[PDB]
Amino acid sequence: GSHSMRYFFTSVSRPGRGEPRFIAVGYVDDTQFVRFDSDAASQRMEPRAPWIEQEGPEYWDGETRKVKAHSQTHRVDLGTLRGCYNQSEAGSHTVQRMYGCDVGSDWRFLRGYHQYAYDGKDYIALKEDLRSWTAADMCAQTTKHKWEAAHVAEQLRAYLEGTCVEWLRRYLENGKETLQRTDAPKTHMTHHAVSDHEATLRCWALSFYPAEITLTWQRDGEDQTQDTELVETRPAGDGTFQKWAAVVVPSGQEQRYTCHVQHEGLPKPLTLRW
Amino acid sequence: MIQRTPKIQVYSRHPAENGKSNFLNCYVSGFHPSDIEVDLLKNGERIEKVEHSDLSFSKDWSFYLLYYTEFTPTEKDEYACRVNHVTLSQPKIVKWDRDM
Amino acid sequence: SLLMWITQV
Repeated sequence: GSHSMRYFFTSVSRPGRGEPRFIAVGYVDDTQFVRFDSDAASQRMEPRAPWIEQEGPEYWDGETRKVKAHSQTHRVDLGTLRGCYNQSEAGSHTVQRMYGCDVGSDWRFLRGYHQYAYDGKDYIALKEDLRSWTAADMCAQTTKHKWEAAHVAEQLRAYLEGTCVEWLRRYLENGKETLQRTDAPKTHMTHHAVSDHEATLRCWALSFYPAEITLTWQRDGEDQTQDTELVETRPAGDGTFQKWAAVVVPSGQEQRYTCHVQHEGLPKPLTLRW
Repeated sequence: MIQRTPKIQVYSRHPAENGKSNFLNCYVSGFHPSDIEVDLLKNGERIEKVEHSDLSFSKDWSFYLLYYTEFTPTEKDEYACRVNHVTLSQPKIVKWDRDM
Repeated sequence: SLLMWITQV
């Protein structure tokens, strides 16, 4: 299926004592591969996935210098955004930044990203056209013009449409045994009594990868998309994912309902009943 | 500022079977800011060998991470997860259901 | 892989 590479940056200010805690993580699809942490002992770009360890020291030295560059850019962004919004210095604040690119099944560019947030609220984001920005409040309009005067979006289109796609293709090829696998979900279903005149049926899906899965209930034979509960896909702790879906069924009619699982690791979508 | 209360899920790595070794997971996600305190409980008392994954967040700017320990599920003992956050005036506890 | 030229706010 489609693939993506995302880089996440977070610098939280420790008011008074303590320099800003800076964390930088790189992702391919759902798994992290690189990580930097100010509180870590290495002070370098540490590996987090097996396949990137093919890269030599020239890679790790160049990436480490670039992370420490982003560490200072965001250390100034904290002071710049604290003064624009006119805020106290005894209070902590959080700047977040994400840029990356998506590709389809044919590994061709789909869309790129370059977004920013202050304390978890959308600050400025690169639009779909990779040209204009999305600024809501005036402190983001100040940054919008500042990035328009410096031609930021024009300088990033080279990275988003090319450099990002090239490295993602190398990552998908060096780690094809990890990033291109499809573990089929091991499925089962349970029936627990909720009360009289009703009872629930929980459709499970375990030990699958990637996290993209579709679990819909069907009551002979239409979807019950409204009155159904669907937990967020969660990590199992061993690289796979878990998810379930449940419906409340009046007693004696559990056999009329049926669950349907759709996943990349399944040649045809499965179907289970009581 | 504008904050989100963390979402808590308590579950096991493998389907729970009494007597057989397993891993107990507590997955906190969708919160802000990132400072959070997560504990795993065995009949109330805190487990001391609590590992946790690295701090992460999705493109919606909300953080997530996973805590996990080794445990052997049984019929009598009750496990839970105590999470304390800035958005919680008092600690929030989510007990572990075997089929959830 | 990492973006070299990052711009301040």
